[PDB]
Amino acid sequence: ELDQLRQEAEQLKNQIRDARKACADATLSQITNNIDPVGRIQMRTRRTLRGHLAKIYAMHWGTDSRLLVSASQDGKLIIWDSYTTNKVHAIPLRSSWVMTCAYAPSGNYVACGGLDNICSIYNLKTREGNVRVSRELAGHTGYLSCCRFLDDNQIVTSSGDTTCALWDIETGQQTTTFTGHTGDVMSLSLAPDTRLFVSGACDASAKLWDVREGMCRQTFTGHESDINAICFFPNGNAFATGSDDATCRLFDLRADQELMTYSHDNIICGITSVSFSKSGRLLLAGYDDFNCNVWDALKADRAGVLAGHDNRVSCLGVTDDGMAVATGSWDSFLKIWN
Amino acid sequence: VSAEDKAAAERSKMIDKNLREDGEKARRTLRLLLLGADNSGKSTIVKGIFETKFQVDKVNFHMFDVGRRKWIQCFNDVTAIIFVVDSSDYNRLQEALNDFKSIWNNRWLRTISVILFLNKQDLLAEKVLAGKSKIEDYFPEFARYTTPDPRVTRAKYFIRKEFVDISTASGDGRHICYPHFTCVDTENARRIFNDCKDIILQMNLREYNLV
Amino acid sequence: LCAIYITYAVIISVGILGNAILIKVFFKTKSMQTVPNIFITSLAFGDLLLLLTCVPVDATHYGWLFGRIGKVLSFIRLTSVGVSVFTLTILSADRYKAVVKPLERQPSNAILKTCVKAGCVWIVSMIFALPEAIFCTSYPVSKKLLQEIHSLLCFLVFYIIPLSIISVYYSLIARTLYKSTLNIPTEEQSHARKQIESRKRIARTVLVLVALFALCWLPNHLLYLYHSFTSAMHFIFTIFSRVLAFSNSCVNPFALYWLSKSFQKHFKAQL
Amino acid sequence: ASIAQARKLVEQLKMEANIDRIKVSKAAADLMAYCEAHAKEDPLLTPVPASENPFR
Repeated sequence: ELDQLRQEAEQLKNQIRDARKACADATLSQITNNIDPVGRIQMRTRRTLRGHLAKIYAMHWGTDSRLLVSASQDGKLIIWDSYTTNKVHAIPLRSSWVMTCAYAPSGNYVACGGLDNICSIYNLKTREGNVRVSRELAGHTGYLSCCRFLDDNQIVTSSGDTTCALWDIETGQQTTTFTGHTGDVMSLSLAPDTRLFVSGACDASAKLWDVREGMCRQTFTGHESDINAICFFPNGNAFATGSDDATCRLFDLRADQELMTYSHDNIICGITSVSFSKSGRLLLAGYDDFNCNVWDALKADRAGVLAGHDNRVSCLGVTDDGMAVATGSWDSFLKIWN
Repeated sequence: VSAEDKAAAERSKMIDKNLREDGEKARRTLRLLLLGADNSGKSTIVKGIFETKFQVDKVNFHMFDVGRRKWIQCFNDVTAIIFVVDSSDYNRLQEALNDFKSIWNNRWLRTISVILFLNKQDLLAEKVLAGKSKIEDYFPEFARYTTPDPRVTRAKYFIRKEFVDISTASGDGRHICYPHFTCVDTENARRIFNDCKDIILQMNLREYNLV
Repeated sequence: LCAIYITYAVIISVGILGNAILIKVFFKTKSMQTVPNIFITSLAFGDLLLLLTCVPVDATHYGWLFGRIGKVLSFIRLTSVGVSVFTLTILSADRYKAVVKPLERQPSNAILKTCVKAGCVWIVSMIFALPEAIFCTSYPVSKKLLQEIHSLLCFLVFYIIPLSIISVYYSLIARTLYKSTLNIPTEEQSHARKQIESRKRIARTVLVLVALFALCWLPNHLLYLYHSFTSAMHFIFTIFSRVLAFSNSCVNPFALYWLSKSFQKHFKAQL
Repeated sequence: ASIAQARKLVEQLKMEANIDRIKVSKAAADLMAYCEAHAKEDPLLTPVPASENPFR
């Protein structure tokens, strides 16, 4: 019966909330009150990568930390060499409405997707010296929002149909589908050990998924609007959510509860991108207000602003060695900060 | 530098010249967001994405139909938005009004002009002449409305007045709405071309400090 | 008597203040920094130079206080006149392209092109200032036909071609705006009538600007030609001709202030 | 219809409930331990001299 099911569901929700509260001993700030503040941090635009026509939605660094791929709404996928600004590749796109891009850890393929509902994989290394579509992945009902390569033959994609899927490039089939989100899924981030991933949707909630099994391990709430960005902590036991209510929050899988809030009275626009540093002590976040703010992830006090974009900062990433920060924006410009 | 550095530089320069050729070829096109509603004749207005290409007066237009609160951010730099409503029926006309309100007051589309096509005017004329369905049942302010067959003009001008009254409640001249009456008609491409030319002229006036 | 000099002082001070505020607004505010504003600030620089060079001449008149090489003043005056007039022509061409051919765009990342055009204009004006390097009159008495041909060349180059180009392009702009004012939804005001008034006002301002250029620059060249062809109570006429000559560059930024409301806000903010 | 989805969500929340949960105090403690462990490996936090910086 539906009524008794709802009653037991709400009572178990109450008991899980009570257990979550009981597991809370002290706040993050109380323990991290004696830590020495990182202080003001200044970042200068070392390189400005020019060549994109329309606004830029996504970028991704390679494992080599030298090469990176950026996607623009002009239907061009350009692979840069941030050391020398030289454009290594420039891949035309079948659909000019790309919303995400990825760089394989091996560096052999790149992926992109968007309003076409399809994740396209391009082979970067060919004997003829030209890049062509290695495989077209179809099956998602809604627009693609994110996609990350688990390996050379696996990729997890998040779409606007409130679902996440695990694919197989060799066969082009959905190995596992992750269901349970209520609204459009906006971002995801693979764990450092490539065993779990977290997804932030528009239902103001984030869920933890396991690729091997394929069910929602944990559910996290606390945001009051659409979650636009999400990323894992370097240690892999925490993640940060950047949502549209102009706040960022930290969640710990072990504690299964919200940890810290990164918000300010002056900022009223939502978060577009979220990423940590090499050590995790520094949390960078993009903003709708044309600027990128730098947060100290332990104290929740701002420590810098990456101003320099005359339009919306739609994406940002930190190299694997943590030696650079690239922030694409709606002005069709990428900027390397160091 | 070294020989391989020169090879990388020449590869980059060929890529850059191809990119500039592509930009010169593809930034002369005007992107249009066909964003009407179902049963409104939106698809057959010009003789998960449905892009259509048409050319008028040696100018390339690119219309995009999607088949909403999140992917609408992608159409931030479109030249204009084409909105198509079904003026024949009145039960869903308030829904069209609400959709136009939400589109006009959208934060991402606060600088994008909207071309409004009041489609299916022949059915509107047939319905208003029949008399079985009265607009006052759905819009009681129509009974007290007087125009500035006469009743056909009264009804169509009343609907257009409602839409433009919604349009002018906000914006402060940053973007305006162009209302058109559409049947079957084969002149909609010229209307879109003229409206986009006016929009671009206004943009040039604003960017050249002339207004 | 001394009343005419009061108008001189107020006009030149107003022009200097206007161009100083214009360049201050342009450099402080990055919002109005793009291709169309490069030639506007070039005109502001040209007018600033022209007024700062027009101050010492009537300061000295009221032989010559400066040195003989202090030649450089006439050179800088002529090159400032050249850059002002030629930048007026270039702005006229850019406005014609923007208004009459809006679909055919080009400004976006062409800062190099407009900077090259402005630099070429300035260099060509500087070269045109060279033929005056002979010799504070410009030429001695013996140069009868030479001063005649130089007067005709300066008059034509600085007043016939630029006035013709400016008048043609700006008349086309005004006609295009008056014709395009009929392509607007018309009814249901607060979004359509405002555009009608704006386009009509721009056309009228443009025509007034052309007429003011012609009227303000005519007397100086007329007096130069009359003096070359062949002072009892003509000094008042010479002074009035000079004031009318440099009043055009003074009024050049006032047209931008009159037209653009955003420029009005920036002007008031930096005032 | 909706009964199957309700059963699925109830089972999901039930397996979410019986998970080992760690006290937030030691959670913050090991977060600090990790961030201090990699403190000098973060050039963004602690800038390195430009001699070896590939972004002159």
